[PDB]
Amino acid sequence: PSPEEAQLWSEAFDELLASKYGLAAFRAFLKSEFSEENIEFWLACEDFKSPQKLSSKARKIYTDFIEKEAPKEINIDFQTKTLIAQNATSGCFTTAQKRVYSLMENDSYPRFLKSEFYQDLC
Amino acid sequence: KEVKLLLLGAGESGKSTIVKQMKIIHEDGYSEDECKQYKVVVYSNTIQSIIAIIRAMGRLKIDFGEAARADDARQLFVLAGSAEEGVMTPELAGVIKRLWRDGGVQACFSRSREYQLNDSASYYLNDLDRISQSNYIPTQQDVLRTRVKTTGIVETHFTFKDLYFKMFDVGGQRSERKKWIHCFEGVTAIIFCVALSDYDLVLAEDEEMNRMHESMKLFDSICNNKWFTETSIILFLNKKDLFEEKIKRSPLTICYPEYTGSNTYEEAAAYIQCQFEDLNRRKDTKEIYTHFTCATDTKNVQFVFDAVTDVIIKNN
Ligand SMILES: Nc1nc2c(ncn2[C@@H]2O[C@H](COP(=O)(O)OP(=O)(O)O)[C@@H](O)[C@H]2O)c(=O)[nH]1
Ligand code: ALF
Ligand SMILES: [Mg+2]
Repeated sequence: PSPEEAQLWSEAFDELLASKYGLAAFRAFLKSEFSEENIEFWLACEDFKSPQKLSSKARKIYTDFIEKEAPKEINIDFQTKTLIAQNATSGCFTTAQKRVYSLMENDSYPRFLKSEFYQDLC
Repeated sequence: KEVKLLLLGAGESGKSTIVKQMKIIHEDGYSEDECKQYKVVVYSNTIQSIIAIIRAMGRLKIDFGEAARADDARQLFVLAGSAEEGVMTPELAGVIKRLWRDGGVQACFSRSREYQLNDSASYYLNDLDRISQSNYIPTQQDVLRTRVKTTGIVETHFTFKDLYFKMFDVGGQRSERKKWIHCFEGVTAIIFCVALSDYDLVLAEDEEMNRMHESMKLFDSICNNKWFTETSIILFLNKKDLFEEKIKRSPLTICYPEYTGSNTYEEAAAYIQCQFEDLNRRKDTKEIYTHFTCATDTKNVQFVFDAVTDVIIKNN
């Protein structure tokens, strides 16, 4: 908190995700809106972005986030899901990461800024 | 007493727009600042819309009216990458304008059912001169028209005719529907949304599934679900306006191959209503309160909700 640091997050979304306490506040909020799989997927995409570990991590991520009826199935379209499924490479999830990033930025993130949990901190 | 209102339906059906209309009708509207915040969304919506059309042209084998648009088409993507929030430069505005007036692009626009195009594309694109101004503040209609995908579950609180309305807005995509169980307990009324105009479109998440059938199968699932027995099932057959425009051009037989009726508003709309209303199995016991709505029209939503409320008041 600060709120110097806190206040700063409403200017741009990269600030929030960049800071430790802020990222925790937002994950808390997404958990409260049952959309937490997004922040998780993005957090996974960064740890993703060895090739035996690149191969490894990819399958784990797929089962968790992309397979049909998956436990943490993220909300992307079919054109993105397939090119994801077809294409153990570094830039693999780039498109999916960007979509989920936008999903959080456009929908959840504004509401986070208007919550009292952030309005108090600030 | 308290009312637990649940807004359900397939993706892009109009749930979140109805939620905005509750803000407009029951909470003194959107402030100017609130509108300014949608400027970036209106530009994004506009830019993606034209991009969608361009992308489709190759796939569908459609050529520009004038070969000079190829420059503009490529220039669109260059400037989409640079021209970022919250300003559309004059150069981009001109590119989008030219592309939009082009006959090949228009041809492709007319075949939008073959790909995924925002409903509000032509609303924004036909209004480019106004929105492209640097001093531009979006209007409430502009806000209501914006497209932002709902993910998760979002709860709103408002008051009307001495009733504490707890409203729940959910995401409609297949991936989201697992989550719906988190707000099924103690539901007074469900407003199920069906985008009438989706009869010739296919799901963004599965392009082999006709949207209208997805909506039908979903409603059947909800309607007859034994945990909403003591629960008002209101059906909003939404997007009547886009539908009124669509039915003259695109035949309903794309959706319902058996339909021998005309392609006029009231006959088609009546047919669709039956297809949903017939899925109700407790016909003897359970009543479905259907309404033809235009979610983006405040006067309409206000009228329909006023009605909806009275149902609940009598039924509780
Ligand atoms: N013309 C028209 N557009 C609508 C109507 N209802 C919704 N829309 C638009 O359709 C898009 C999807 O609406 P939205 O509420 O976000 O869908 P949701 O996923 O069910 O919440 C938005 O761009 C809305 O502005 C309608 O009745 N008429
Ligand atoms: F069902 Al949605 F945005 F697609 F609420
Ligand atoms: Mg929505």
